[PDB]
Amino acid sequence: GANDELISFKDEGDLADVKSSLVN
Amino acid sequence: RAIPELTKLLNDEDQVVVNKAAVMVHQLSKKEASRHAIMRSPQMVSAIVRTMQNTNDVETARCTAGTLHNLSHHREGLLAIFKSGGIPALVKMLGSPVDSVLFYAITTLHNLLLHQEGAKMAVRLAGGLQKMVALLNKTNVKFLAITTDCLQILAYGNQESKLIILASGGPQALVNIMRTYTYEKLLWTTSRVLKVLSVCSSNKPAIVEAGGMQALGLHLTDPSQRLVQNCLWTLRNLSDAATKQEGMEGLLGTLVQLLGSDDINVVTCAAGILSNLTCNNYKNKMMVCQVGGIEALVRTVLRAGDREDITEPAICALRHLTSRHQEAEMAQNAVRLHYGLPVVVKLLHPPSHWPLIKATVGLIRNLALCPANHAPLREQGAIPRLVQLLVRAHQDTQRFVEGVRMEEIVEGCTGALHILARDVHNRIVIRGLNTIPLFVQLLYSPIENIQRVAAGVLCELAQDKEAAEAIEAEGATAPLTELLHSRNEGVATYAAAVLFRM
Repeated sequence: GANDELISFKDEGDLADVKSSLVN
Repeated sequence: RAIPELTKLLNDEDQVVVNKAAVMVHQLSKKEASRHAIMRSPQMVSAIVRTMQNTNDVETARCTAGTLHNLSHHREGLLAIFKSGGIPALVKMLGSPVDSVLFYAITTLHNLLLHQEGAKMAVRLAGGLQKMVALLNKTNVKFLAITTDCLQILAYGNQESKLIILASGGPQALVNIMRTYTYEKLLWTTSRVLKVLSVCSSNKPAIVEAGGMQALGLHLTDPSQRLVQNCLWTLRNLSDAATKQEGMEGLLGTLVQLLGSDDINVVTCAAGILSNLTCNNYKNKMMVCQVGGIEALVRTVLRAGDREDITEPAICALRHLTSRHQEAEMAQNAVRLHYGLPVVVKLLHPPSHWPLIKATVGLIRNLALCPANHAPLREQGAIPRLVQLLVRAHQDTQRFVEGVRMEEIVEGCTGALHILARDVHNRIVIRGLNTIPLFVQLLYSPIENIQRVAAGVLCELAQDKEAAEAIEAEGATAPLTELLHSRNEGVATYAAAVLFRM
C-alpha cells in the first residue's frame, strides 16, 4: 500500500517598541 | 563615587539596608550618566545580580531586575550582565509571581539573546526553555510576544533545544496561541516558532495532533503577509505528516482559493500543501474536487509555465485526485472539460526534468482510464512522446537519474500505453511507432509490474491479426510461456491472453 507518494519540505527559515511599553 | 558605597551596602546582612540600596541603585540607572558608572564596575553588577538572585523581597527584585534591564540596552552593559552570571539569575526571575519582575526579566533575556555571544548557550544551561514554555499560559499578549521570540532564537538550528520545547508541552501551547489571539505581532513570533519546529522529526505530529493544521489555517487570509507566508511554509513542512488528520475540509477550501493569489510564492506553497494533503486520503480528494480544485490546479500549471517548483506539486495533486476514490472518473474527466490536457501532455516535453515527467506520466496514466479521454490524449500527441520517453528509459536500464529510477518511467509510460491501447485508433498509432519489438523485450523484466503492462499492452495490440503475427514473429511465444506460470495473477492472466490471440 501507500499509493500516492509524498514530497518532503523542510523550510526552516519590531519588538523594541513592544518591550518599552511592556516595562513603562 | 556612590557606586563603591552601595556596592558595600548591597553586600550587607541587614536586608533592610540592602533593599534600601537597590532602590537607590535602581534610581541611578535611569540616567545614562550614572548608568555607565555602574556597567563599568564589576563589583556593582555582581552585587546586583547576587541581590536579585538571593533576595526574597518583592521590590528589591523589581529594582534589581529593573536595574540590569536598563543596563542591557548597550553593548558594554550586556557583557557586564553576562560575565557576572546574570543569565542563570534572570532565568530564575522567570518564575516570579510578580509581572514587573517577569516583564523586566524576559526583556533583558531577549536583549542578551539578540546581541550577546554566549547568551543562547547560557539560557539553555539555566533551563530557560522549560521555564519559557511554562510562561505560554500568560494572558498578556506582549509578554507572550517576547517570550515566544525567545523560543524561536533558542530553537533555531538546535534539535536538542527543539526536543526540550516539545517535551515541555510546547507545541500544543503555541498552537493554542494561534487559536485565541488576534495580536498580529504575537501570531507572527509564534508562527515563526512553529515554523522552526515543523522541520524536526518529532515535533510535526505533536503540532498536527494538537490541531496545528486548523489553527495555522485560521490566519491564511489575515491581512499580514508575513503572517500568511509563515503560516504557509509551516503548513507545507507539516503536510507530509498530516495525511490522516480529519477536519482538513476548511483548510482545503482556503488553499484552493489561494492558488489564485497574486503571489507566486503563495501559490507555490499552496500547491504543495494540496499535493501532500491529497495523498491516499479520499475525504481530502473529494473536498479538493468539490470546491473548484481541478480547474484551479489546471490554471496553476498554465500560469506557471516552466516553473517546476509549481507545476510538479500541482501536477502531483491532479494525479492524486484522479485515482482511488469514488469520483476518480469525475476527476479524470473534469481535467479535460477544464482544458488541462494541452498543458499536461506538453509537460512531457523539454525542458521538463524527470521528477516532473514521471509525475506527469502518472497523471496521463490515470487520465486515460476515462474512455472520453482517449481521442483527446491522442490528438495532443501523447502516444509518440510517451513512446520515446519509454525508449530513453529502457536504454538507460541497459546503458538512478535525478532521484528517479528509469524503471519507474519504463512502467508508467508502458502503463499509460497499455491503457490508451483500449481504443482502436490508439492501437494503430502504437503499432505504427514499431513498438511491438520493444514491449516483447519488456517481457524479460525482473519486475512484475513491468511484465504485466508489457503483457497488457501486447494483449490489446494482438487482437489485431497482423499485429498478432508481428508479436509472434518477434519471439514473444517463448518468454510468454514462462510468464504463463507467474504467481502474479496479473502477469499470468495477460501472459495467457497474448498466446491465445496469437
